[PDB]
Amino acid sequence: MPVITVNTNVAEKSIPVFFQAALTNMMTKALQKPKEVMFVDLRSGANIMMGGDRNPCVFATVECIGRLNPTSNLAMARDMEDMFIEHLNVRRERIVIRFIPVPALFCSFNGALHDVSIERDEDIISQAIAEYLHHHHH
Amino acid sequence: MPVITVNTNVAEKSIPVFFQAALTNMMTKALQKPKEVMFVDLRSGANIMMGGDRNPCVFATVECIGRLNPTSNLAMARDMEDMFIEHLNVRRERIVIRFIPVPALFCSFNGALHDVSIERDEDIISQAIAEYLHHHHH
Amino acid sequence: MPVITVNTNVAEKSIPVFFQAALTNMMTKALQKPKEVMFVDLRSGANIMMGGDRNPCVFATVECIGRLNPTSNLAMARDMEDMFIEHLNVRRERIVIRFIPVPALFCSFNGALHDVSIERDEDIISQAIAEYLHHHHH
Ligand SMILES: [Cl-]
Repeated sequence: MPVITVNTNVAEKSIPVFFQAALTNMMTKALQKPKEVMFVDLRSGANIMMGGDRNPCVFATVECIGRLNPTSNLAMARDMEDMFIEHLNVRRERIVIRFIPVPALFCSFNGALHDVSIERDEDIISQAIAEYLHHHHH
Repeated sequence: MPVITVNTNVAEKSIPVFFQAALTNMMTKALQKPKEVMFVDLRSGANIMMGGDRNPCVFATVECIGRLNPTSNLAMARDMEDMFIEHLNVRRERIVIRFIPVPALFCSFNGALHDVSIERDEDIISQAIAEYLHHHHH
Repeated sequence: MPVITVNTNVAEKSIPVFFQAALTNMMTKALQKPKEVMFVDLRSGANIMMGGDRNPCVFATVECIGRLNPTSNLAMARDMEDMFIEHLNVRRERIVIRFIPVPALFCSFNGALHDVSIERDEDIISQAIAEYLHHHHH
């Protein structure tokens, strides 16, 4: 699924040419999905304002089929936040990320819908079961 | 309701001047709603990347009050996809469309909310019943 | 939470320099949240078309943690609408606002998630109870 969208007022000319590629590789591992279907939409130098002022501020969204829940959400947000403060030089008291759960049958990749089984993170549970066996009875 | 949003890295200068009007008329019929309330937001030459590369790639969204479900979703996605490959010259293994169901009482067109009855596709069922009668007992 | 996003084809050069600050202060009071965490993303001179024509048209979204419901939604929409007609010189039969309810544990502000209690508007009920007592038994 994944679609990481970053709206910031930070001007593109102040953005490391390798930011979208770093974020791409970070969220590919984070959401445990193929790198081939990971979008990163940078909206740099956006006419965005937060709190009525115009400092380094960011509003990011993560669209994902499954993977998203309170425990993982917070983890990802922290990582995205840390990656914004250091590379976009924003703040952390000026960053809001919204995680958007996407129904599998409401999302069309390559002339087909998604598997509802992945929306229920069933591929991870089955990995959980696999790794269990290995180092719980070889 | 309808709001078709297309984020592509394809430069506006390579976009048929009649693309937004074609897509507009396609999705007006598809979602069975007035053409007057159909938005098409083209975000051409967007700083969007998919898979860490920068080929012809697309992330479209369809915001609709009702109409949206697994069977119609897939149909629309296919049509939108076909309309992107030929007019935006993207790919099909580089297109992801997200269908977003919109609550009728969470969407304000012209100083009023929407009818919850349309969110439940009750105008189509009633059309279904009408056409039934016609060619099932004149 | 709040994130007010305005996509209009109205050119930035025709937008009062104080529009985003007016809308910011309006929706800060409306959604009863700190002004510090209110985003306004203006997408002026957007390649957006509605009805297949290119008049003054607007598609706004309100992302909020709680606050949003049929009675308040309509109120806000009316106010936003009135603020678009007069300052963006759009129409009112050319404005659609979508209110998006945001799960508190699916939204990360400043290295933490949001309080689920605010998503249930429990801070307002408690204010309701407080003010009740005052002018119902001093
Ligand atoms: Cl959404």
